[PDB]
Amino acid sequence: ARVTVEDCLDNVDNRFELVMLATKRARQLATGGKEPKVAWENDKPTVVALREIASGLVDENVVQQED
Amino acid sequence: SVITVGPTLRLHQCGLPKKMALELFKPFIFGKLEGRGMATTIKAAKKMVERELPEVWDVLAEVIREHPVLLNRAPTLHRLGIQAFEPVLIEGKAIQLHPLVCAAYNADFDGDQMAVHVPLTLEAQLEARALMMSTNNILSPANGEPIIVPSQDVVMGLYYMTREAINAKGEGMAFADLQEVDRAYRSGQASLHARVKVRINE
Amino acid sequence: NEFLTPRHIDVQVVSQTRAKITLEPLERGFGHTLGNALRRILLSSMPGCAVVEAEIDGVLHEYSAIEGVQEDVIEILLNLKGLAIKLHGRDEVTLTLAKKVVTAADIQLDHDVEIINGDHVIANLALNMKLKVARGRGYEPADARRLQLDASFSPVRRVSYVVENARVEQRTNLDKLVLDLETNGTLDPEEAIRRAATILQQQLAAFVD
Amino acid sequence: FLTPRHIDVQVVSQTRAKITLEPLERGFGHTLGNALRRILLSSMPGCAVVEAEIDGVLHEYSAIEGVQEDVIEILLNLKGLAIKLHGRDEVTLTLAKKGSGVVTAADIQLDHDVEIINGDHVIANLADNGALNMKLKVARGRGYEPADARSIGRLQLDASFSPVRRVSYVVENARVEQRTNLDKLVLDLETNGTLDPEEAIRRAATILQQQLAAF
Amino acid sequence: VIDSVDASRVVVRVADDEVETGEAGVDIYNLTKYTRSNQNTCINQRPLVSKGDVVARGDILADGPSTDMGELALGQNMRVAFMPWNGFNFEDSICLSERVVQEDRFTTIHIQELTCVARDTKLGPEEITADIPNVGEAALNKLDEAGIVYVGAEVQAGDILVGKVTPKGETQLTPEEKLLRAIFGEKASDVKDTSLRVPTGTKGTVIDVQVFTRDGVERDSRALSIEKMQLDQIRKDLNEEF
Amino acid sequence: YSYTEKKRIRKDFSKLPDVMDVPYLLAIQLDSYREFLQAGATKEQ
Amino acid sequence: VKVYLAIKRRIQPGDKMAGRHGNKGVVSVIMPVEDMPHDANGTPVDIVL
Amino acid sequence: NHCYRVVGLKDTVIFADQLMYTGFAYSTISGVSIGVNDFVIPDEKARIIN
Amino acid sequence: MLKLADLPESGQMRLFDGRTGNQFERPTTVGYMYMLKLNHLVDDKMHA
Amino acid sequence: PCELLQDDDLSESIDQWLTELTDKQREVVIRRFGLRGHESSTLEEVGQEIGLTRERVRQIQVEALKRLREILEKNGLSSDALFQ
Ligand SMILES: [Mg+2]
Repeated sequence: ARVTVEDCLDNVDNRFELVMLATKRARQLATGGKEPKVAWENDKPTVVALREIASGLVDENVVQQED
Repeated sequence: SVITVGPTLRLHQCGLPKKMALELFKPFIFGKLEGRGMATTIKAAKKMVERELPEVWDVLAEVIREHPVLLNRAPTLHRLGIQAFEPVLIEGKAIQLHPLVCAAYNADFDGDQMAVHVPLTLEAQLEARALMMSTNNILSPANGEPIIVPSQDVVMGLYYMTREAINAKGEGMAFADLQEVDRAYRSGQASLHARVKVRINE
Repeated sequence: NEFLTPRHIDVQVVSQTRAKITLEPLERGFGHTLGNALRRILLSSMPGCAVVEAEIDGVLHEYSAIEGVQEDVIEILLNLKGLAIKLHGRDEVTLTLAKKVVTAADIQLDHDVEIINGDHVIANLALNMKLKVARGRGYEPADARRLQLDASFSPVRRVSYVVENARVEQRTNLDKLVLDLETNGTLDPEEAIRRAATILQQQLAAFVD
Repeated sequence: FLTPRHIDVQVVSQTRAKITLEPLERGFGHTLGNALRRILLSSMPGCAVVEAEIDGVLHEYSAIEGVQEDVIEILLNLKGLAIKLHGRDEVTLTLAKKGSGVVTAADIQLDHDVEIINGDHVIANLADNGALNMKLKVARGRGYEPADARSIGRLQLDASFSPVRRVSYVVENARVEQRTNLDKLVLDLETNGTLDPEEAIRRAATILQQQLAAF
Repeated sequence: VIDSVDASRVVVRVADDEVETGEAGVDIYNLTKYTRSNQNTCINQRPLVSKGDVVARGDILADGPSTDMGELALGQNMRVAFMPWNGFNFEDSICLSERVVQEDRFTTIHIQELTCVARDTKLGPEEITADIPNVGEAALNKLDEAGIVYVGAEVQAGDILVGKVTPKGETQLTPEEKLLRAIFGEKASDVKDTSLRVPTGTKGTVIDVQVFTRDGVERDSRALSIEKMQLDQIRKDLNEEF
Repeated sequence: YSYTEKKRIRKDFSKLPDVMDVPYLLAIQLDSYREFLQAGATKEQ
Repeated sequence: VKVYLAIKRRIQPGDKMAGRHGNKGVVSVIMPVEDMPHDANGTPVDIVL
Repeated sequence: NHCYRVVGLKDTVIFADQLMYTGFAYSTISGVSIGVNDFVIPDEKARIIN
Repeated sequence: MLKLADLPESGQMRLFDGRTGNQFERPTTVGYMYMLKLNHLVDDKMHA
Repeated sequence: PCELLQDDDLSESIDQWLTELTDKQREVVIRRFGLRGHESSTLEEVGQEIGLTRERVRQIQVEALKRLREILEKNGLSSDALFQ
């Protein structure tokens, strides 16, 4: 249900580059550049951007190609 | 403000008075009234938040749903002094705190005053949800022992539960499962500490 | 006077025998009161049917070991406490078992008796026993009146409730009541708690209107 | 499953009273006793002094020339008044007393819809030169209502419309020649005297019926 | 023997034994009312003796703050228990009931002092005047014609206490301000409004107003209202002892 | 036994007899400043 | 000119209360009269330590 | 410390929160109070001092 | 003194809960304690 | 920062209100007071520009003054709340 930023940090195992991919991803949702693949959970843009990292729908090369 | 213990709060959230959330998040309220279409001029939205109408309390709970705030005591000696929390609107003039995180803050409910901070940019909101969150800094920076260990009051309640009496009411009985053993305790036919024989599923 | 009483309820289902309901708008002096009254009724006064006595052949005591069965004699009595059988024709009936894997569906049943759990297992072979099922009101121990076992007539397994805060712009100080119920598969938790409100209203119905 | 159709009400004093319910089950004898205690304490209809206006003083912190006690002490004595209203809910009372004496609860001009229970309550002690003239306004409320949620010369009082003080209940086995499990519920009630004890159980049973019907 | 007792003063009659030849029964005990203390706390005295009761030397006629019949009463007492109740009393926290706030046991009274001074600017010297420009009709109803709020009003945040005009010059009206003064219809006023107001979050009731006038200046309509009420109380107190 | 004690009596558990009563609690301030004023007018001040 | 204001501050959650033996405390929640533990006679307690 | 290194972190926060609820619920039902009769004095104290 | 007032000399008594209605297992200590109020109001401490 | 943002939104609404109204009623006040940014002109200086009749150009000034007042009340902003 809610965002799980604890287990998502264990997949990449960096906890420092995860917020870098989440910053450029959450900025595209607020400006309206791209539509999120996962359905909206009636939350802010900073929450949906963290759930897409653990699901594997977005990545460093995926977010770079969308811009 | 003055701290206050709250037992009905989750670990990843805290308390916040309505009078403080309206002043700390003042620029955020003006952004939702203009985007919705209620007040086109920023001057008309300022007169609405001061009168505290019923419509302002609707957008105040909407802007504050997943925006974490910072809490820290006046003296800070380690990194656990600054821990981000999720504010929940309460009624009063005190800032509620979780009872389990008081061991890290090194503060007691005897008149201690803690600070508060509000991040603004999008980069700061993602920072308070990855490293400074209350659910991430469980282990102590000195040793591997957790700092969220049950405190004095909750341990006392758990020590009385895990006891063994020589003679008690409902001794020698056999229970099927944990759900069937709890049903007999609430009915009054079984004591809290009595030698029984139950079957578990681990 | 007029109180804040919601006219619509929401039921959240998780499993076939587990549900979760909630009541958001409630007064401050009524959130924990309704939760305490429903918990004492669903666990002390509830019509149901369960086994009470058993007569196994060749077993002189409950601790005396037997042959031909892999499980112990005490393990058989612990498995019979989880049986769900509904009675509609007679108050007390006797069910005889004869098999020498023991499945609850292998028991010879009559037309008046009704069994819902057919996949339940009693014991495992490497059986001559008489089962006695009757009606009751709540949890009856074997001491207060393998001959005597703990009879659990209440179909509800576990009831838990916690009072959380609500969000209402009018009063700004209310609470909600969430209830957790478990059943034995004979009846759904939606109708299980609906009968609890009928029996609770059956006491003070003639006292005041 | 036997339900009591008639409720026995015993009166031991003008305030204290005992209520007994004999035909009750064993499982519901303890549940109905604890459920009726919380309802009879939180929400109960009552009446108390809400607003008072004295022409001698401009604010509540001032004093009156010719009285023995302060104005704040007079406002505290008016809170313990037990007023019973039969008809309308809003009624204005008048008070007038000149000369030496003790102003009691019976000095207020009585009406057809008001009836003060106790008349031994002391409001203030006057002197030879003392003379006060004020108007008392009461209202019908449900629970605690402070002055914040509710010209010059007006005084706002913290009114408390709770007419109950102490409620208790015990469990005793009452045989009915059917089974030894049936027990009675003996519930004692202590109020201020502004309401009858025979109608307090009917009021609490009506509130519990509306909440359970909507369940 | 106590001849007459009141909530404001206590008059006692001196016996013929412990008295001089002339002016025996001359003793006036004036009880002080609520005054602003150094820590912003109320201070009052209440009588505890009735008419017709003989007193001696060293007796207590009236008690002050935190005093009950000569005994020091700092706080109050109530029924107390010792048990952890749902973790509300975690380390030092105290859990309270509703009867402690319903009976008004810990309700205290705070007295705040607000003062205003009329300076002498180098631009233009002006005294205290009630008529001020750029004001609404809501402030005129509460403010008096002299410039002092009535005693007993519910003064809250945003309400003005006194009226003080401040002369100004070289306004340099911007074109954005010229359009505003035309849509209103009112004339331009160069005098600013720098009157004293209540700070945000402060609400109270006026209980007393004191004025001070320098030597040689003319007394306004406010200096004569309080001065007349003070001499009338002294005259009635002197005629009563007479 | 004065008049102010006739309204409220306080029971004391003191078992030792009293030999010297408690003096004035502000005697160190009244007598210290009285020597500074010296209001007594005699031949030898 | 000097004007005086009288503020009647009532007890609210967050206030600091203490005894006479050096036991400081902060009130957390003003609970109703039904949740407080009572005796068999029906006299509930006011302060729980 | 053993739950943190076996299951993970998502289940540790739920386990650490549920302990506070079950610890306070079973402590309010207990009448743990410090009385004067709790400070017992052994009868061997007067023998060692004398 | 407790014997004169027909009170238990142990100073402890079992109290009944108001929410659940069940009696406590261990007896609790009740009484009357003189409490005070300090000048640490939250109106002068809360700021934003 | 809140006072500087208020002056920005208020100034941007003035240029928007003068453009949403009639084109004839807007250019007679932009040259008199200089709200659009042009040089300010008096009654005699602006007479040789649009209309020599000083009485006719004054009647339309009151009509544009009432239209700007009515468009401000229905916009959610109060005149009494602006001065406060
Ligand atoms: Mg501290």
